[PDB]
Amino acid sequence: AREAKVLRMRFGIDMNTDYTLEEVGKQFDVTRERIRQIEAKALRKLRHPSRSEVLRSFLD
Amino acid sequence: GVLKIVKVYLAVKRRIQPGDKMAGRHGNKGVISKINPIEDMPYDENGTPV
Amino acid sequence: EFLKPRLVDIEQVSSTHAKVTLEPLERGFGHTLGNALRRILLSSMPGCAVTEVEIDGVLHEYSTKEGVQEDILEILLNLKGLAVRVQGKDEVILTLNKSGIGPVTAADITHDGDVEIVKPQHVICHLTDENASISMRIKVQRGRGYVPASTRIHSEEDERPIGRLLVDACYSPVERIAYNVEAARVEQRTDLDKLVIEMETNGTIDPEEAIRRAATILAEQLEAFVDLRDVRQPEVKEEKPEFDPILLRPVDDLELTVRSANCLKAEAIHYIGDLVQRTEVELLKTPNLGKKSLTEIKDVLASRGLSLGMRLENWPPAS
Amino acid sequence: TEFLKPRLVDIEQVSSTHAKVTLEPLERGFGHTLGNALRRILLSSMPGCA
Amino acid sequence: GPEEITADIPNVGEAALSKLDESGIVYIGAEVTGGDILVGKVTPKGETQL
Repeated sequence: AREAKVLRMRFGIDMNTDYTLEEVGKQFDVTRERIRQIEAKALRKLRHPSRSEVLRSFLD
Repeated sequence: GVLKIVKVYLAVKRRIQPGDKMAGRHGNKGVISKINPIEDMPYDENGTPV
Repeated sequence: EFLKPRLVDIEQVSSTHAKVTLEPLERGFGHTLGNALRRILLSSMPGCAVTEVEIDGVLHEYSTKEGVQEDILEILLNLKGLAVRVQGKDEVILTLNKSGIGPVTAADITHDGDVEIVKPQHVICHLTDENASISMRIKVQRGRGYVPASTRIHSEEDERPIGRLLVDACYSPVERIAYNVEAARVEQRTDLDKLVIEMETNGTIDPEEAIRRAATILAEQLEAFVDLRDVRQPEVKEEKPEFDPILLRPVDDLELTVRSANCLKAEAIHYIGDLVQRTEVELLKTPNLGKKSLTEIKDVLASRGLSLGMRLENWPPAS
Repeated sequence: TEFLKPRLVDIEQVSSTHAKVTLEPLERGFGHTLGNALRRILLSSMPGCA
Repeated sequence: GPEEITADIPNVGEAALSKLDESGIVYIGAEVTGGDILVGKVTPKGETQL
């Protein structure tokens, strides 16, 4: 749920604007380099399969 | 508006298939409908298909 | 409670055509086997037939050779009709050369242990300028019936040799078959019939050889006509792939350098399912792989979405 | 060289006396050849006492 | 902007860029089918807004 809020946040996903990573840090109280790590692991997670299978196909 | 143009020239070889239109010189049109194996063809006692 | 036939005089009359006879034939079985054999003999008979051809300085059929009077397209059409026989082999690549103002027959080729040029008068083309000169890789496979140039690209998988000019394949040796059952009176027995099956060949099948493979197939077919088990297939295939299907593709797909291409050839890594799970730890240790050599693998793996070095407690399942 | 013998064959019989057999897939032209040949033998030369 | 005939094309495999020269044109003699690129070309559309 935090990796979702973190991802929906970095991108414009079902939200108006997208947020500067600092803007994001203050919003969770645990900040900085930190959120950028939470982010990367989440991407990292969505990157191989179980997960990877479906999204890949949108790329042509 | 046009800078340069590349024209590629293709040579297709079309055989023949159900649907092509054919005709003799006497106004007999007709469209080949099935293509038959030499096996199912009418032959004469000399064995030579048509 | 029955009789059975067999073959008396197989009378050749030319290299091209002969009239084989079948004598112990009961009532009307003359027409029974006679039609049904015409039907297997006109189709299902083996043949080797020229398939692909590379020629010297020629890119495709729609061109002309300098100093020859046929147009390439025609010249392939002369080869469709190039009769030949080969034995132990299943695709031989003959070779042709010759120069000088001279009609190039099917003779002027080069022999092989297996190659028989059943018609070396057969015209392939004509040269027309003293030092006009031609060479070619004629390729001859062997198969059954009609395999036209067109259907031959689905395997594709790089037939890039652009100078390779596939011709349609009329793989056959029957030209026309024509049986007649004239009644033959074996001295005693009411009336049994003869079966003079007359045929017409390209020269490359020996009549008796034929007629046997013919009955051969007739047998193999009926073989399941005897019993009738209502047989079926299991079917119901799987709707569950575990991993992402990319891991079943070959490493060519990574569109990478040659040096790195063979590296994964050699270290045993075809499927990317194995390249994925082999770390950088595994790779300096691998034959001919450096800082330039492996920097290469982390860029294509990056752009397709995957990574080097990972796991899957399950690789690869399961047919 | 190597040939094709069928798979799937539901002899769907009505009554004991009557029967309808379906049987695929045959090579091209092999339906008629086998069909007619087995018809001839089924019709003309089949041992019986009438 | 100007459109380029460059052999450089967005979202494409070497499988396509095989039948093509450096310059982006298919080589003469090359047997092609439906879909294959005869002349690689690109048109400028910058600042996408995805």
